[PDB]
Amino acid sequence: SLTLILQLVALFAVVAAGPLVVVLLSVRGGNL
Amino acid sequence: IGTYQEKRTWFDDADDWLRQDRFVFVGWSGLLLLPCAYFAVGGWLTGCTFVTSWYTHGLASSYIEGCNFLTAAVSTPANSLGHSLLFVWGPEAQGDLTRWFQLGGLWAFVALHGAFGLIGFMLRQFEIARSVNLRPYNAIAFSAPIAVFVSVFLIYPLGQSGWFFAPSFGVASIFRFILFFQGFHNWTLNPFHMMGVAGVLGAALLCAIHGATVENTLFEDGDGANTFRAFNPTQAEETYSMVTANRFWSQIFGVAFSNKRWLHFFMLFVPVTGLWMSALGVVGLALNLRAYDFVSQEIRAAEDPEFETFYTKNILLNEGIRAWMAAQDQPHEKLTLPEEVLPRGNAL
Amino acid sequence: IFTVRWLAIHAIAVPTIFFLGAITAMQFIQR
Amino acid sequence: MEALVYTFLLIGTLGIIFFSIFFREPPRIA
Amino acid sequence: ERPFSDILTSIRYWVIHSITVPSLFIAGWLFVSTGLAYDVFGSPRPNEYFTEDRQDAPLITDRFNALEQVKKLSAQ
Amino acid sequence: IGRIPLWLVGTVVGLLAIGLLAIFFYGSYVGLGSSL
Amino acid sequence: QRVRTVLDMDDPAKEETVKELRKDINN
Amino acid sequence: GLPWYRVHTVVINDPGRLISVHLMHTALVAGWAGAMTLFEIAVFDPSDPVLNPMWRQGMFVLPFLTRLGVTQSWGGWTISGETSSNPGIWSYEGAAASHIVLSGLLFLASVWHWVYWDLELFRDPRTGKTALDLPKIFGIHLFLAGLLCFGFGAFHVTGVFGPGIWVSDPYGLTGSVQPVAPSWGAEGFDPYNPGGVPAHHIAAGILGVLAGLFHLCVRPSIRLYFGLSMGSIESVLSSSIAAVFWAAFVVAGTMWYGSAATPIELFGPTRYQWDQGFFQQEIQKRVAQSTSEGLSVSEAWAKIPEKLAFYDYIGNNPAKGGLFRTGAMNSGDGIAVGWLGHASFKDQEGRELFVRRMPTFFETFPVVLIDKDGVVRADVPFRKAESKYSIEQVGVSVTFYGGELNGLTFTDPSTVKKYARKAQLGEIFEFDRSTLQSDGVFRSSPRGWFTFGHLSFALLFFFGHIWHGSRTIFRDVFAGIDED
Amino acid sequence: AYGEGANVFGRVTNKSGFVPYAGDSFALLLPSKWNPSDEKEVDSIVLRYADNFDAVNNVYVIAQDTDKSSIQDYGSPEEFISQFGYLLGRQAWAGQTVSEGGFDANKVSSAALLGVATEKDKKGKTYYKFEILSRTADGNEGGRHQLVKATVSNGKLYLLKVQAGDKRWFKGTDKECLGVLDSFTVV
Amino acid sequence: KLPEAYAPFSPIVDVLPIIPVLFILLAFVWQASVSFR
Amino acid sequence: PVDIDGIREPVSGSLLYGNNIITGAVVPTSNAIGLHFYPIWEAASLDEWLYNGGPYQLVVCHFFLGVCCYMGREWELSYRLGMRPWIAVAYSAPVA
Ligand code: CLA
Ligand code: CLA
Ligand code: CLA
Ligand code: CLA
Ligand code: CLA
Ligand code: CLA
Ligand SMILES: C=Cc1c(C)c2cc3nc(c4c5[nH]c(cc6nc(cc1[nH]2)C(C)=C6CC)c(C)c5C(=O)[C@@H]4C(=O)OC)[C@@H](CCC(=O)OC/C=C(\C)CCC[C@H](C)CCC[C@H](C)CCCC(C)C)[C@@H]3C
Ligand SMILES: CC1=C(/C=C/C(C)=C/C=C/C(C)=C/C=C/C=C(C)/C=C/C=C(C)/C=C/C2=C(C)CCCC2(C)C)C(C)(C)CCC1
Ligand SMILES: CC1=C(/C=C/C(C)=C/C=CC(/C)=C/C=C/C=C(C)/C=C/C=C(C)/C=C/C2=C(C)CCCC2(C)C)C(C)(C)CCC1
Ligand SMILES: [Fe+2]
Repeated sequence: SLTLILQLVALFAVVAAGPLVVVLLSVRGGNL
Repeated sequence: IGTYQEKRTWFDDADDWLRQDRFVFVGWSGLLLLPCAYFAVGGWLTGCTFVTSWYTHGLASSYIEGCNFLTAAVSTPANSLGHSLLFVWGPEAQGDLTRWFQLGGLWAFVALHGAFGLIGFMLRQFEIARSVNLRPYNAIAFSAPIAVFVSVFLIYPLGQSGWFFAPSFGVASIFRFILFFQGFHNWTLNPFHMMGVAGVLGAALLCAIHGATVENTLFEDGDGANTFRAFNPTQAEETYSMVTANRFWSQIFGVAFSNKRWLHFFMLFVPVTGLWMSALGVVGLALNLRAYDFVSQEIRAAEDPEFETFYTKNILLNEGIRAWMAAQDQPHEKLTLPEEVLPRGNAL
Repeated sequence: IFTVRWLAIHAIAVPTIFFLGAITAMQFIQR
Repeated sequence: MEALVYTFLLIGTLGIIFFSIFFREPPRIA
Repeated sequence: ERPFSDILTSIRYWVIHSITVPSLFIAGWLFVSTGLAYDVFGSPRPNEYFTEDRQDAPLITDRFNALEQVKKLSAQ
Repeated sequence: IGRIPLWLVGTVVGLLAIGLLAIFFYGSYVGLGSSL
Repeated sequence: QRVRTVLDMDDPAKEETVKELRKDINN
Repeated sequence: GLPWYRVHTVVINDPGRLISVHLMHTALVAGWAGAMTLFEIAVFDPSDPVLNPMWRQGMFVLPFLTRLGVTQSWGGWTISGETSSNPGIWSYEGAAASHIVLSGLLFLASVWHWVYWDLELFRDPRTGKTALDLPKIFGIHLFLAGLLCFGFGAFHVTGVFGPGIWVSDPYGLTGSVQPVAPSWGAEGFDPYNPGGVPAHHIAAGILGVLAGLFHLCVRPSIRLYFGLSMGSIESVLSSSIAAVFWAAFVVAGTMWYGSAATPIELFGPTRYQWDQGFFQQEIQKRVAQSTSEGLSVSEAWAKIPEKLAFYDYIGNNPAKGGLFRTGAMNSGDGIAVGWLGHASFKDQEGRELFVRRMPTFFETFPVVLIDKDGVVRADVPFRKAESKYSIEQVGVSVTFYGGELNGLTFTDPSTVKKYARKAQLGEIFEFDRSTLQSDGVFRSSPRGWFTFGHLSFALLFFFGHIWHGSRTIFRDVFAGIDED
Repeated sequence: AYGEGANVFGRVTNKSGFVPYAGDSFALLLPSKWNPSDEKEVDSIVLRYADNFDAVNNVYVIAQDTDKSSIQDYGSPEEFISQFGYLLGRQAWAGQTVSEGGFDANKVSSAALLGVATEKDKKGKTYYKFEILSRTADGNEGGRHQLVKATVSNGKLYLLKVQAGDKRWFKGTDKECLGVLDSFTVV
Repeated sequence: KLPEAYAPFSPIVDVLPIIPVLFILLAFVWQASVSFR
Repeated sequence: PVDIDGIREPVSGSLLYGNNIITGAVVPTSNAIGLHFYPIWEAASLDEWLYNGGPYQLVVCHFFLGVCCYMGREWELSYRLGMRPWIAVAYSAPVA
């Protein structure tokens, strides 16, 4: 369903956000 | 083998390979432990995932039937099978693996392989202790869970009418087993069970109190607020003040240990003694030799309607447990008791 | 490979992943 | 009669507790 | 040998296991979804717990003919 | 050899474990054994 | 002599007799 | 010094005082056997072998005397109910006295071996250090055990020279000490076949003699010697403890499940004869026969043996007692006086109803009257406000066949209820309870008490075997590990 | 072991809440979760079911032979009830009690007729429907609701009785009990 | 229900309350990335 | 005996009233009292206080205060001896 698909998209986005920030700070310089 | 030329054999080669220091120690005991323990654990997981209890107990007890982790169980065979070993080649299964699963033979598989896995693990404790030249007090302590397993999963069903009254391997099935003992045996009133409960609770107390005492009587032994880095395993001094611990507990509790060796032997001694006492009590229950009643109190209650104790209340509760549990819990009894004969209270 | 560590790890893990796939499949069973 | 036995056993246990607390072997720093 | 963190951080390990692990997961999924789990382990499907003959739970009452008793009380 | 970070590996593994556990808890309310 | 009626005699008093837990596949 | 739990270690390296403490232990055990026999003779009542047999009176060693052929007493009675005019030396009291005399003689021998511990026999000829040749000692002992086992099986239990053993019918009605022919086929491994005992003892005695000769001849290998520590008596102790708890498990299982060596006339019925309808099926078969032969129901129930009816009572179940319900079953429910007769229940229209018998698990069981087809027709309600199966409304009467109540019909409520509650327990008996002041709760039988004691001893001896095997293997680190 | 796959993404056959059953010339909707019972409290019971949780919540039909032309000639609904009071269960208490409040002389059990209606068949034959609240001195489950639906078809009186607990009745058994009662089709 | 103009954002509304649970796990991720320094 | 359920149906509890060590108990307070804090001076007589379960509330309140102050005393002695203070934290679990 469209509701379940949008919920899954939002869930994947929020779950991947923080790890992406950490990965980007690891590969882009540091200070983490 | 002494100061004598014995010459090497295939036994010596096999011993050299088995006692080799590797990621998992096999040893001679591994040949018994690893397959038996592997098969017991895998059989229990297989039974909880796929194998039903529909033909043995009339129950759903598998994930594939919709049960969760707390509800799925490898259930005991039907009581009409008695104490049959239920080999897959046995007279019941006769080689058919699917019907062997349906008949409850997986319970016997798991129980027997678990018993031999316990034997193999104890032998592994002995073998590793002998290789490292340590005293075998770990195996001596592990004798008590083996005693519990033997008395509960073998001796009790062997004393009853069959494996059906053994515990089924699973969370809610163990809870069934526990409530069954309460209702049918008054197992709380049993002094051997009381000694077992005292041993288990005192051992938990000892573990907590000794860990706290060591962690709070530590020496400084290094700058830094993380004390866990102030210990080096290759050191020849105590890391906590036994004198200070003894002073603290003498002035708090009245008594305190002054002997570290005696303290650690006491930590060994309490749970092992408790589990052995509980095992003896379960052996008593295998023959229905229960501490069910106090006959003087029953006489006093029979000749005096105003005499009530919590013991009499518990007897009433046990009667309720048995009456409301039996029809669904023992299908082989074929008990269809009408509601009017069920013991109940007022408006509940 | 085929050392004792490899054998123990894979005897633990291969049926574990198989059973995990099995249980995940049976989460989506409608009677 | 039985109440006598129960009370005697309880007070004997408490007496053993009292003696084990206040007349224990003192731990020696040596 | 190798200290298992070197194993867990190696592209050779991950290119083997990105094939092996999902294949096993899909194998388990197919095992349940194709009914082979029911066929192998004898667990009844949700529609075949009861037959037209018996509308209650089965009861194995014979021991030395338990094989044919469970064959005739099972889902055919 | 260390080409992939161990923390990244552990984070992905934990994400898959949490997802599988969430699937298991979701399956408690749907399908078989959901009181429905 | 009438084995079925003695089996039915044992049935209600007791539901675990060998007379009824043996050869109960034809029933 | 020694901890209190290590005192007996002082005779580990003293063979003479090990012999002395063994002799003292044997004296104590023989004296217990004699004193227990004397106690059981003093308290035993042989008046009614049918309704007051020994297993109803708490007799524990009296069945073991009766099993091997001692059936008469110096009091003029026989255990089977006849009169003993020539009981001979080997009566119950004779065996008791012989055990007391044996205990005294073993006490004197123990004293002598304690004093004269320092015998040349205990010194080895070469090094002059105290040593026991444990392989050859085991060979001698195994040879003697084989001789004794073969003699017991070939002369005592065959009856060619000894008296035989107790043999009974499957339903424990007649019962007698008889000679037994050995069964050398597969039937010899039938555990309820009495012929298996002589065959086992003959074959195992021959094998024990041959194996003892082997151990007398052939010395152990060095590898097995070091791997089993055959130079240490504690290894022998661990293996012996292993053997004795194996045997304790075997005898406990044999006593609990029943066999040819645990007759019901000596030890009581088993729980499985109640749980499988053994005596109930036999009684119903004996009533069904001679009913097809035209006799009425008042007859063929008066032909039922009262002993057989007593075997069908759950109070004789060994699994209805308690851990602290102590003593004889007579002190529990009374001494049985007579069989009241079979109780047959019928409703107002005419169908026969049967009381659902109490299963072994249930301390209390609801009273239920079920018809021929398995439908519950009557009950004693817990809720008598809107009940619909009460005996009062169903109109249930009870008729008795073959006892002191015979042909007497009761249609009155609460007497139908009392006899239904008594029919819950099996056959109905009257019980004298003022003689021993019976409390009304069921006791266990000697079968159950034996099983309990020996299963508990078996687990404790499993722990002892673990402890001593560990002590033998880990002797060099018993006082601690090296500093290394 | 016939090979058939698991139903994945294939909807549910049930979730209608009821299972039909056609018996000896009658058809009715049983609750989907109820188990058949072999107990025969009346000696003319053709079908009996009971709830898997509570044995108080049961349902049963009786096909009792009748000599009358039809139920409307049997009397009024009150006259129908007065001659069928044995279904309630006889009071097996015979002691004088004035000490049970909400009750009367030497009585521990009472019944109240909550209502009555007359549902007709497709052409002319009515169904005597009933609704009784039975109460006891111990007040088991706050009383029991008995729903009775009866009629005569071909010289046989078919009577359905559904028994439910009152706490069951206000936790939700009322809807399924009324669904059972309003579907007793005997023709 | 949400207001009608905000109704299509109900799927992203239904995910938001778990983000505070995600923050402590993110702290553990960061600590693992600095190798629990 | 104490009317625990508040239904005028007392429960004996004590050795002199026919209990052994296993069955003997200090019976909880009457249900008619509920949570209403029944001390001796709130009773018309000691007999009424005993009938209604007053000893139970007395013992429970004093025991709660005593075990909380036992935990505090454990902290206090650890402080006076120069020890680390978390044995009281460990003892908080049986107190809870
Ligand atoms: C550590 C090894 C080990 C141990 C101790 C056990 C123990 C047991 N398993 Mg087994 N099991 C194992 C590994 C083991 N298993 C393996 C690796 C498999 C997987 C392939 C199985 C699969 C399995 C199944 C499927 C079953 C068992 C069962 C059993 C039980 C009875 C076994 C039996 O009766 O055979 C005893 C056999 C022997 C002692 C072998 C002795 C043979 C001698 C040495 C040679 C004589 C043979 C000779 C050729 C005959 C002709 C003689 C002629 C030449 C003169 C027992 C608890 C059953 C069970 O659990 O019941 C519920 C059961 O159904 N197991
Ligand atoms: C002509 C041949 C002949 C004959 C006819 C017999 C006949 C008999 N033998 Mg045998 N036997 C013979 C020669 C013969 N034997 C020879 C030559 C030997 C070698 C010396 C033996 C050695 C021997 C042994 C060692 C045993 C017998 C037993 C028996 C009986 C078997 C039936 C029975 O009651 O078993 C019932 C007994 C068992 C089934 C025991 C099986 C072993 C179990 C599994 C061990 C249980 C304990 C163990 C620690 C497991 C733990 C359980 C857990 C819950 C803790 C019967 C009297 C048995 C006996 O005396 O039983 C009363 C017995 O144990 N015999
Ligand atoms: C001349 C000596 C002698 C004789 C013939 C008797 C005779 C009797 N004694 Mg015994 N007794 C003796 C000396 C003797 N005793 C001594 C020395 C002691 C002290 C240890 C006792 C202690 C004693 C007790 C405690 C009891 C008796 C009892 C009995 C009676 C029944 C025996 C019975 O059931 O045993 C049955 C014996 C066994 C089943 C043991 C079998 C042997 C096992 C299986 C050996 C296993 C290990 C073996 C080495 C394996 C061999 C391997 C093989 C290949 C060869 C009987 C009147 C009983 C009774 O009722 O009297 C009160 C009883 O309770 N006796
Ligand atoms: C294998 C051992 C054993 C077996 C199975 C039997 C079995 C039998 N004996 Mg016997 N007897 C034995 C050895 C044995 N006895 C010995 C060694 C002696 C000498 C002391 C006696 C002396 C004896 C007498 C004098 C009598 C019996 C009687 C009985 C019967 C009743 C048993 C009973 O009430 O149990 C009671 C069992 C228990 C209460 C369970 C005990 C569990 C533990 C040990 C409790 C203690 C532990 C605890 C920490 C201690 C604190 C207790 C303290 C507060 C008091 C039964 C047939 C009676 C009978 O009917 O004779 C005709 C009887 O009067 N026997
Ligand atoms: C027949 C077998 C047997 C024999 C010959 C031995 C012999 C030995 N044991 Mg023992 N042991 C066995 C069985 C056996 N044990 C069993 C069954 C257990 C488990 C319960 C153990 C567990 C065990 C431990 C844990 C220890 C030994 C140790 C010892 C040594 C000194 C014991 C001592 O001085 O006790 C002195 C005992 C007392 C002063 C009083 C004991 C009183 C008991 C608790 C109750 C009374 C017993 C009763 C009267 C006898 C009737 C019961 C009977 C039927 C068994 C000695 C070599 C010790 C050792 O290795 O020393 C280095 C040691 O620490 N034993
Ligand atoms: C938890 C159980 C266990 C443990 C770990 C110990 C530990 C010990 N035993 Mg052993 N033992 C046990 C139970 C146990 N035993 C039992 C039940 C028996 C039978 C009475 C014995 C008999 C025995 C003797 C006679 C001796 C010891 C000795 C020893 C020591 C050396 C190790 C050894 O030989 O292992 C023993 C090996 C095993 C326990 C492994 C058994 C594995 C079997 C063969 C698998 C068979 C499976 C097969 C399919 C049957 C299943 C059929 C099914 C239907 C039931 C050590 C302290 C020896 C020693 O050196 O003492 C100083 C010694 O002489 N043991
Ligand atoms: C429920 C309680 C309980 C569990 C689960 C448990 C578990 C364990 N204890 C061990 C050890 C010990 N336990 C000890 C004392 C105690 N253990 C106790 C209570 C427990 N101990 C108690 C109370 C004591 C005090 C006396 C000691 C002294 C040791 C050890 O030395 C040892 C260790 O190293 O621990 C760190 C471990 C090694 C066992 C092994 O590999 O066997 C090998 C055999 C196997 C795996 C096969 C057994 C299969 C079983 C018997 C039957 C099948 C059961 C299913 C697989 C699961 C069913 C689950 C449902 C019932 C819910 C294992 C994790
Ligand atoms: C000198 C002499 C003589 C005399 C002798 C005699 C007289 C002997 C005896 C003896 C005896 C008379 C003995 C007896 C004994 C006993 C015993 C030895 C016992 C016991 C006990 C026990 C061990 C127990 C325990 C227990 C209890 C307590 C309870 C329960 C539990 C139990 C079981 C644990 C003569 C002249 C002949 C000769 C010369 C010399
Ligand atoms: C039966 C049998 C057998 C055996 C088998 C085996 C031995 C195998 C296996 C197997 C196995 C071995 C399986 C498995 C499974 C597993 C599983 C199923 C798992 C799990 C887990 C989970 C599901 C969870 C996780 C988690 C998460 C998610 C996160 C948090 C934490 C936790 C942990 C909770 C044979 C064939 C021989 C034959 C006979 C019988
Ligand atoms: Fe420590």
